[PDB]
Amino acid sequence: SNITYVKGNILKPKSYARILIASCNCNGSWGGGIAYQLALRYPKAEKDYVEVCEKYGSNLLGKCILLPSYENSDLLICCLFTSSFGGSSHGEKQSILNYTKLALDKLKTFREAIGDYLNGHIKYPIGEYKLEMPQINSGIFGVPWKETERVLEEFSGDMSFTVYQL
Ligand SMILES: Nc1ncnc2c1ncn2[C@@H]1O[C@H](COP(=O)(O)OP(=O)(O)OC[C@H]2O[C@@H](O)[C@H](O)[C@@H]2O)[C@@H](O)[C@H]1O
Repeated sequence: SNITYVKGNILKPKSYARILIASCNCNGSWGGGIAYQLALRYPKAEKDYVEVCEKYGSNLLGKCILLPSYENSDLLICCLFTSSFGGSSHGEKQSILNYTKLALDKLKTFREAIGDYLNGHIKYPIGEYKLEMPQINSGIFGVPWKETERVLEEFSGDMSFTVYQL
């Protein structure tokens, strides 16, 4: 309903401004999967993510932070902090799903009005960015996509997402 599915790689450039939403661990490790791709392409955004993880660590769970990509003023990154650790040590499915909802709720709040690193780098009003994501939680975090999709659909009327499927 509020989700629009598209086929392809989310990192292929888009002419419109957007926020790339990615589910993250709190341990400062963009180590694998799509996070690693973000670390290679946007290393200054990675440095911000590591800095926040080092300052607050696992107390970030259920929050999100918005980061400039730095390389493209039409691209921001939204980290959803949904697991203390990445890889095999990631959290249990229900924990990740609850943190995914709470973090998406901070994003919705911020768009209606998390943004410390956007100072001086935000090109447009934060509401003008389209919300896009891969199938978050369904790779390294092991959560069936249908269960995340329901979480997304709870924000019907408040937020719309474009979800990329390879
Ligand atoms: N450019 C890409 N474009 C579109 N979809 C992609 C892309 N890369 C991966 N995907 C899809 O998105 C799914 C989720 O990617 P993951 O990186 O495995 O993310 P997630 O399941 O949310 O686990 C997050 C964990 O892994 C790291 O990304 C992060 O550090 C965190 O610890 C993958 O299974 C994959 O199918």
